[PDB]
Amino acid sequence: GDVTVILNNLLEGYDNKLRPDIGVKPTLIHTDMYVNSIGPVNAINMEYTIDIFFAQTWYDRRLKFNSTIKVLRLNSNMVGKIWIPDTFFRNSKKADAHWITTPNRMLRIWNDGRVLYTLRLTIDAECQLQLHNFPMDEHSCPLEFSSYGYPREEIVYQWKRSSVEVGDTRSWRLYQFSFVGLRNTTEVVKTTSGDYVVMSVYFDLSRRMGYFTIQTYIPCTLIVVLSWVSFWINKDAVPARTSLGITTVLTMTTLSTIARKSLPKVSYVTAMDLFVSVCFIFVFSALVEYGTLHYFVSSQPARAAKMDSYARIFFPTAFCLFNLVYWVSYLYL
Amino acid sequence: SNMSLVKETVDRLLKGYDIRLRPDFGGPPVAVGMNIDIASIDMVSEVNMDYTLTMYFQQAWRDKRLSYNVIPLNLTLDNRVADQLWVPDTYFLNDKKSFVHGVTVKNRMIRLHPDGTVLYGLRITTTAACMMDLRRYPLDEQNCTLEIESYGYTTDDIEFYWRGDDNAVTGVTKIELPQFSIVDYKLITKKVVFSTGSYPRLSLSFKLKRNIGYFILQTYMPSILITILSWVSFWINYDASAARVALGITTVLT
Amino acid sequence: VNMDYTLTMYFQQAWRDKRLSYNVIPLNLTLDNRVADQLWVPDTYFLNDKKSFVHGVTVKNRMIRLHPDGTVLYGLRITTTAACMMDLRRYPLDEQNCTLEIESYGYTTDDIEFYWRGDDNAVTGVTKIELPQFSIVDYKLITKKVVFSTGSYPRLSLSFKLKRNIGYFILQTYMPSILITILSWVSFWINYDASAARVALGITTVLT
Amino acid sequence: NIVMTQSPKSMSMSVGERVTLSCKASEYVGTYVSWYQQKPEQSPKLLIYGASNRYTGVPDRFTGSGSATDFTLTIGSVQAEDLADYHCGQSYSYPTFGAGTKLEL
Amino acid sequence: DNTTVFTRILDRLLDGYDNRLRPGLGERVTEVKTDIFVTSFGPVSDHDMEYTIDVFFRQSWKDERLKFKGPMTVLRLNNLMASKIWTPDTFFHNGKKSVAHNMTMPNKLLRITEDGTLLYTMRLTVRAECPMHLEDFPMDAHACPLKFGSYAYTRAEVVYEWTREPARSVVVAEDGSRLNQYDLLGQTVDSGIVQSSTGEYVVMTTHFHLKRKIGYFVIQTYLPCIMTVILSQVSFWLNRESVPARTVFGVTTVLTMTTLSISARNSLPKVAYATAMDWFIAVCYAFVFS
Amino acid sequence: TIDVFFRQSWKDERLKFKGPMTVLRLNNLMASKIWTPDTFFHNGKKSVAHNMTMPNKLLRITEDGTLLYTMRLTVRAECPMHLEDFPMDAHACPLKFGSYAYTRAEVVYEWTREPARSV
Amino acid sequence: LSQVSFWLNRESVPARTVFGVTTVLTMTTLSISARNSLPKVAYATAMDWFIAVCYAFVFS
Ligand SMILES: *[C@@H]1O[C@H](CO)[C@@H](O[C@@H]2O[C@H](CO)[C@@H](O[C@@H]3O[C@H](CO[C@H]4O[C@H](CO[C@H]5O[C@H](CO)[C@@H](O)[C@H](O)[C@@H]5O[C@H]5O[C@H](CO)[C@@H](O)[C@H](O)[C@@H]5O)[C@@H](O)[C@H](O[C@H]5O[C@H](CO)[C@@H](O)[C@H](O)[C@@H]5O)[C@@H]4O)[C@@H](O)[C@H](O[C@H]4O[C@H](CO)[C@@H](O)[C@H](O)[C@@H]4O[C@H]4O[C@H](CO)[C@@H](O)[C@H](O)[C@@H]4O[C@H]4O[C@H](CO)[C@@H](O)[C@H](O)[C@@H]4O)[C@@H]3O)[C@H](O)[C@H]2NC(C)=O)[C@H](O)[C@H]1NC(C)=O
Ligand SMILES: *[C@@H]1O[C@H](CO)[C@@H](O[C@@H]2O[C@H](CO)[C@@H](O[C@@H]3O[C@H](CO)[C@@H](O)[C@H](O)[C@@H]3O)[C@H](O)[C@H]2NC(C)=O)[C@H](O)[C@H]1NC(C)=O
Ligand SMILES: *[C@@H]1O[C@H](CO)[C@@H](O[C@@H]2O[C@H](CO)[C@@H](O[C@@H]3O[C@H](CO)[C@@H](O)[C@H](O)[C@@H]3O)[C@H](O)[C@H]2NC(C)=O)[C@H](O)[C@H]1NC(C)=O
Ligand SMILES: *[C@@H]1O[C@H](CO)[C@@H](O[C@@H]2O[C@H](CO)[C@@H](O[C@@H]3O[C@H](CO)[C@@H](O)[C@H](O)[C@@H]3O)[C@H](O)[C@H]2NC(C)=O)[C@H](O)[C@H]1NC(C)=O
Ligand SMILES: *[C@@H]1O[C@H](CO)[C@@H](O[C@@H]2O[C@H](CO)[C@@H](O)[C@H](O)[C@H]2NC(C)=O)[C@H](O)[C@H]1NC(C)=O
Ligand SMILES: *[C@@H]1O[C@H](CO)[C@@H](O)[C@H](O)[C@H]1NC(C)=O
Ligand SMILES: *[C@@H]1O[C@H](CO)[C@@H](O)[C@H](O)[C@H]1NC(C)=O
Repeated sequence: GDVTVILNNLLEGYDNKLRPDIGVKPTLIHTDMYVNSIGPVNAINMEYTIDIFFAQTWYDRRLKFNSTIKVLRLNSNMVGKIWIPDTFFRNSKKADAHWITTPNRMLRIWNDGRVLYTLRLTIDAECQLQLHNFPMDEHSCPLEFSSYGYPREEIVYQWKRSSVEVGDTRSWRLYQFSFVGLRNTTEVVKTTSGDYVVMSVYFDLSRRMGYFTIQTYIPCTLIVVLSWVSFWINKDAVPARTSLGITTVLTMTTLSTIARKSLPKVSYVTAMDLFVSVCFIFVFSALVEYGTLHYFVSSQPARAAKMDSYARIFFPTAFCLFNLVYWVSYLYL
Repeated sequence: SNMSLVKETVDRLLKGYDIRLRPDFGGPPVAVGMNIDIASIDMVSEVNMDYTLTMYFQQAWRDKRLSYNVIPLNLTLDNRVADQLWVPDTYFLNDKKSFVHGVTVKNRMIRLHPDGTVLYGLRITTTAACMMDLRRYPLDEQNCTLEIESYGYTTDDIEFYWRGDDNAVTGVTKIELPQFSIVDYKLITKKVVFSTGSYPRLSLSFKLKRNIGYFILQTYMPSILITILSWVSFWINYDASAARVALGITTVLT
Repeated sequence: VNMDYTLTMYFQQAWRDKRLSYNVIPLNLTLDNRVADQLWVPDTYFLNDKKSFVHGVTVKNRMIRLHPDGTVLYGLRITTTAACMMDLRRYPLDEQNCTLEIESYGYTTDDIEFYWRGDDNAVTGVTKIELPQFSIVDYKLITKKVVFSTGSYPRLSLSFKLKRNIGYFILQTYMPSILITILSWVSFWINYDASAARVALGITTVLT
Repeated sequence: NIVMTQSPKSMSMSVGERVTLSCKASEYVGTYVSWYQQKPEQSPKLLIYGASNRYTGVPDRFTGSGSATDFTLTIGSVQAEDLADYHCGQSYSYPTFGAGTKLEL
Repeated sequence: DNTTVFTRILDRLLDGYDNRLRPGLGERVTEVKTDIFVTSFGPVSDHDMEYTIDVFFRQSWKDERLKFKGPMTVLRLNNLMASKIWTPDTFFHNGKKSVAHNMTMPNKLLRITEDGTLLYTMRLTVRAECPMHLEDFPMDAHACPLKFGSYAYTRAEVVYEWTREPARSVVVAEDGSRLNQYDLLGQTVDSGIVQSSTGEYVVMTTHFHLKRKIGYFVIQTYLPCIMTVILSQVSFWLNRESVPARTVFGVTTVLTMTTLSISARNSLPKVAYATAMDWFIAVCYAFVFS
Repeated sequence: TIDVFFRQSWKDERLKFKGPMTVLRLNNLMASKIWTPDTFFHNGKKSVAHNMTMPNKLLRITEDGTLLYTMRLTVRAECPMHLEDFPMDAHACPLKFGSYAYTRAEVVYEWTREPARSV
Repeated sequence: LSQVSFWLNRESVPARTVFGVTTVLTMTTLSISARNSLPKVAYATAMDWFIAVCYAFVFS
C-alpha cells in the first residue's frame, strides 16, 4: 500500500557508503546481546564456542519518515540497502552468521530514524587459558568486538543497562565448567590506523572437578596402593614382588601419558602431572625399597625384617601427608 | 550541508573510474606499502608441516584519481566500495587455505585520503605451510616464513615496501605460544624471477624455538627411571631366574 | 563408520527444448559453461546425498551443447558422498548394496519424465573401477515413480553390489588370534608342577 | 641428446607386401616421434606426426605404432612411388633424427 | 589522459564480443598452448591414494577479436577482465577437490599481446589421484599422473599443446618439495586422445616419478622386529632348569610381535595382497613361535 | 542430524491470476521475487540447504493465491542429554522452529494437518 | 578371571600375584576406555558405577 511508497522515498537519494553524520559527529551505537549457549571450552585450541543474538541500535536522520505507521518491521531484504556498521569480533578464530532457511536478520526502522539491526551469530572465540591449578582452575575469558574501519572519532559503542542477558544456563554445553558470572567493559585501543572503541564481555567459568577425579585421581592412588600391597607379601617370593613393582610402574607411566594428553602441550608444571609424577616416584621408591630389602636379606636378615614393618607405616603416612598438603594448597588458592 | 558535499564528492570520484587500469597505467609503477598487525599464531603442527596465523593485513598506495580538495577529512567508506576501486593483486605464495572473516560483515577497511592515498586493510587467517627439519627434535629452532608477492603485475608495474621497515610488523612480542617461543623476526624485500617476468616479493620470517620442559617431563624422565629400574636387577641374586628376566623384559616393554 | 561412499561421476542429461531450435547453421553449437545460467535445466537432485559439489577447476565443470533440432545436452562433473546403510551382521564376509536415487524435485510426473539413455549402456566405467578393499559384483538400473504428499515424482536408481575382500582381515585379525590360541595350547606340554609358566602363558594369551 | 637407432639401415622389398620399419630411442619419448619421407632431390615431407597420426594428405597404407621407446611404421602394399628415405625423429626433447633407411626394389 | 585512451581502447575491444564462442568457431580449430610450473609438490597420502600439488597453470591461445594497436604492446590487464573474454575450460581428469586460490584478490593473470595472443595464468592447488601398487612396500616406486584436458570441447574444436619442448614444459621449483616420505625423481609428459560418451577429447598427461624413503620404516618396523627375534633367541642360552624365565621370554616376544604386526599394517590402505613388510613380519613371527 | 522436506504454505492475495492452468508449478528462482517467511530453527547449529544440482526448492502458486514452498534441509540441531542412566537412557531430541523479525501479531505458524500427522 | 585365583593352592604365590595384578590393570584400562566414549561430563553414569564395583571386586 503506502509502506512501499515510504520505503521507496527513504531510498531515493540514499548512499549506503556514508555513515550518518559523516562529517558532523561520531555515531553512538547501543549494543545488546543474548547468550543462548556457551559451547564446549576445549583447552587444546584455547577456544570456546558461543551463540548470541547481537542487536545494534543507532540513529539515522536519513531514514526519517512521517506517516501513520510508527515503526517499520523488515526482514533481511533491506539490510543491503542502508548503512550497517562493520562490527567485528577481535578474538574470534572463526565466526559466521546463520542462513537457514532465510538469512537470520531483523531490521526495525522507527519513526524518528532510530534503527535496530539484529542478527544471529555463532562465534568460536579465543581465550588463552592459564592451565595452572589444573583441574582446580578458574578462568574469565572474554568476547571483544569493535568497529573495523571507523576509529573512535567516527563510531562510538555504548552498552545498555540490561544489555547482555544469559539464557537458562541449564541447556548449555558447559560440561567441565560452570557459569558463575559475567561483566561488561569498554575501553579504547591503539592500532596502526587509529584509536578504536573496543567493547568486551567477560564470562567467568569455573572448572567443576567431577570427571578428572574418576579419570586420573582415583586410578593413580589405586595403582599406588596396588604397589603398597607388595609390602605384606612374604619376602621370599621374589618374582611376585618384582612383577608387582615393575607392572605398577608400567601402568603408572601409561596413566601419566593419558593424563598429560588430556590438555594441550604446555611447558610448565600443572597440578595434575605433579600428582602423577609424585605417584610415579612413590612406585619407584617401593620397588627400590624391595630391591634393597632383598639385597640385605643375604647380608643381615633382621635389618630387612625391620625395614618391612618400617615401610608399612612410612609409606601410607607420607602419601596421606602429601595428599593433604597438595589438596589444601591447590584448592584454597 | 557537509553530508551532501561528501556524497557529491564520492559520486564524482566513482564516476569515470576504470577498475581494469592501475594508477599510472603507462608511466611509473605504483608503490604499495605493507603493514601487518599479527593477532595470533594459532597452531604450529609438525605433522602437517604448517602453521596458522591471523593478521590485520594493510596496504597503502596512492591513486591519483581519488583526489579531492573540497573537504579536509579522511573519508572511511563502506567495505563494499572495494569492489569499485582498484586494489593490488597481492597473494601469499605458501598459503594453503585462507579467508577474510565475514562477521558481521566482510572484514575489510577501505579509507581514502584528501591527497589520493588509499588505505586498504583486511583481516586474514592464513595457514602458511613451512617445512621443518626435525633432525634435532625437540632441541631445534624452526625458521619458517610468510611470503607476499604480486601476481599479475611485474616489477615495472608495482613496487612493494614495508612502511617504517621495523614497525611494519607489530604484535609479535605479545604472541604467547604453548610450545614455542618467538626468538626474533626478519623483514626481507626482494624480487623473484619466473618464466614471465620479475615480480616483487616481501617475506616475514619467524624463528621459533621449541621448549624442552614438556618433553623432559613426558618422555625423557620415564626413560631414565626405567633404565634405573633395569639396573635394579643387578642387586638381585643370580639364583632367582624369574625376577631378573621379568625386570628386564618389562623394562624393554616400557 | 559414516555409512557413506563418495563417487565422482559425469552426470549428463539430454532434453528437447523447442525454443532453442535454429535452422541457419548446420553445426552442433557448444557454448561456454556460463550460458547455463540463462537456459532451463531440470531440477534434479540425489535423494541420499550428504555433501556434493560440481568441481570448480579451472572453471565450473559443466558442459552445455545445443543441437540444430533443439535437443540440449547438459553435463556436470559431480562428486556425491551418498549414504550407504550397511548391515554388518556378517562383517567382513558381507555383500553390500547401496544405491544413488536421482529424483526431480519441483516437477511432478506430469511435468518431467526420466529415462536412461540406452537403458543398458547408460552407466559406463563400472567394470574399470578398481577398489582397494571391495569389488563391484553387479550393478542395476531401476526406474520408479515415488509418491509424496505433494504428488508423484519420477526416480532413477543406480545400485551397486560390493563384495568385501577377506584377505586383509585374514592377515590382520584372524591369523593373530589363531596363532594366539595355538600358543595357548602349549600350556599343556609344560609340566603341571610349573605354577608361574602356565599362568604367564594363559594371562598373556587372554591379554593378547 | 636422445639417439634414435633406426633399423634396418638398408632394405629392399618388392611391390605389394607389408613392410615394417623400426625406430628405437634411447630415453623416453612418449608418442612424440614423427616419420618423414625424403624422396631424392626433394625436401622431407611429414608422414606420421605424433606417434600414429596421418598427416592431411597421407594415404591409408602408412600407419604407425607407438610406445615409450620403440616405434614402428608399416606400409602395406607399397607402390612404385613409395621408394624414398624414411627418417624417424623424436621431439620430446630437442629434435634428433635417425640415420634413415634406403628403400629399394 | 592515458587512462582515458586505454579505457577507450578496452571499450572498443569488447564492442561486439561474445564470450560464449571460441575463436574461430566454424572456421578453424583452437590451439591452446599449455605450461606448468609446480611451486610445491605436496605430501602424497598413501591411505587416500591421492597427492597434493600446487601449480601455475599457464595457457595461451590466439583470439583475433582482441587485436588492438596502441601505445603499449602488451596489456597486463586485471584478473576480472578475463571473465569478459573466452577462456578455455580445462579440467583435471583425475582431480578430487582442487581449489583456485583467491587470496587476496583472485589469483589470475591476463596479458593481451597486440596481435591477439593471450596469456592466461592461474595459481591453483590440485588434489589429484595416484593409484598405487603396494606389493613392494616400503621399497616401491610410483608414477603419480596429472592428466588434464578440455571439458565440452572435443578434438575438432580445441587441441592442447605444450608451449616449450615437452621436456621443458612441466618445471619444478628448486625448494618446491613438501615430500616428507617420498623422493621426486623426475617428470614425464605425454599427449593422448581419449574417447568419452560425448566425443573424442585431447588429454595432456604428466607423470611424477616418486621413490619412497625406507628410513622411517626401518627404524620403526625392521629394528623392533629384529630386536624381538634376537631377544627371543636369547632364551636358548639360559639353563634348562629355568622354566618361568624362558616361558616369559617366549610369551612376551610373541605379544610384542603381535602388537607390531597389528600396528605396522595400520598405516597402509586396506589392500587385499601381501606387501614385503608383511612377509618380513610373518617370518619374524614364525621365528618367535619356533 | 535430520534430513527434512520443510514445507510451508501461506495465502498471498497479490498473486491471483486467471489463465489456462490452475496451479503454476514454477521454478525455484521465482521464490526470491516474492515474500517467503524467514523460518529459523531455534536450536539448529549448522544447517545446510542442498544445491545439487539446482537449488532444492519448490513453488506452486495456486490460482487463488495459496502458495506452497518446500525446501530440502539437513538440520543439525542440539539435543540436550542427561546421561545419568547411561547406557539405558531415553532421550527426547527437540526441533524448534519459529519466525525471525516477525512477532506473533504478524506471522503465526500452524500445522497443516492434524498435529499428530504433520511430522 | 580374578576370582579364579582362589582355587589355586597357597604355595604358588607368583601365579596368584600375576592374576591379581593383570586383573587390576585390565579393570583400569576398561574404565578409561569406557569413559572415553562419552562426553567429558561431571557426574557418574550407571556404567561408571558398574566398573567401580567390578574394580572393588578385583581389588578385594
Ligand atoms: C573466494 O571465492 C569464494 C568462493 O566463491 C568466495 O566465497 C563467496 O563469497 C561471496 C561474497 O561474500 C558470497 O556471496 C554472498 O553470500 C551471501 C551469503 O553467503 C552465505 O550463503 C552462501 C550461499 O548463498 C546462498 O544463500 C544466501 C542466503 O540464503 C543467498 O542470499 C544467496 O543468494 C544464495 O542463495 C542461492 O543458493 C541457495 C542454496 O545455497 C538457494 O537456496 C537460494 O534459493 C539461491 O539459489 C554460502 O556459500 C556462504 O558460505 C560462505 O561464506 C561464509 C561466510 O561466513 C563462510 O563462512 C563459508 O565458509 C563459505 O565460504 C554463506 O553461508 C549472500 O547473502 C550474498 O548475496 C547478497 O550480496 C551480494 C553482494 O552484495 C548481492 O549481489 C546479492 O544480490 C545479495 O544481495 C541481496 O540479498 C541481500 C540479503 O542480505 C539483501 O540485503 C540485498 O539488498 C540484496 O537483496 C536484493 O536481491 C535479493 C535477491 O538476491 C532480493 O530478494 C531482494 O528483494 C533485493 O532485490 C552473496 O551471494 C558467496 O556465497 C561465497 N561462496 C562460497 C562458496 O563461499 C570468497 O568471497 C572469495 N574471496 C575473495 C577474497 O574474493
Ligand atoms: C630464515 O631463513 C631465511 C631464508 O632461508 C633467511 O632469509 C635470508 O636472510 C639473509 C639475511 O638478510 C638474506 O641475505 C641478504 O641478502 C641481501 C641481498 O642484498 C644482502 O644485502 C644482505 O646483506 C644479506 O646478505 C637472504 O637473501 C635471505 N634469504 C631469503 C631466501 O630470503 C632468514 O635470514 C632466516 N632467519 C630468520 C630469523 O628469518
Ligand atoms: C546454488 O546453485 C544456484 C544455481 O546454479 C546458483 O545460482 C547461480 O549463482 C551465480 C553466482 O551468483 C549466478 O551468476 C551470476 O549471474 C549474474 C547475472 O544475473 C551476474 O551478474 C553475476 O556476476 C553472476 O555471474 C547465477 O545466475 C545463479 N543462477 C541462476 C539460475 O540465476 C548459486 O550460486 C549456488 N550457490 C552456491 C553457494 O554455490
Ligand atoms: C540392491 O538393492 C536394490 C533395492 O534394495 C535392488 O533393487 C530391486 O531389484 C528388484 C529386481 O529387479 C526389483 O523388483 C522389480 O519389481 C518390478 C515391479 O514391476 C519389476 O518390474 C522388476 O522386473 C523387478 O521384479 C525391486 O523393485 C528393486 N528395489 C526397489 C526398491 O525398487 C537390487 O536388485 C539389489 N541388487 C543390486 C545388484 O543392485
Ligand atoms: C553493564 O554495563 C552497564 C553500563 O556500563 C552497567 O550499568 C551500570 O551499573 C552501575 C552499577 O553496577 C551503575 O552505577 C551505573 O549507573 C550503570 N550505568 C548505566 C549507564 O546505567 C552494568 O553494571 C554492566 N553490567 C555488569 C557490570 O554486569
Ligand atoms: C587524515 O590522516 C592524516 C594522517 O595521519 C592526518 O594527519 C589527518 O589529520 C587526518 N585527517 C583528519 C581530519 O583527522
Ligand atoms: C551433431 O550430433 C549428431 C548426433 O550426435 C550428429 O549426427 C551430427 O553429425 C552432429 N553434427 C555435425 C555437424 O557433425
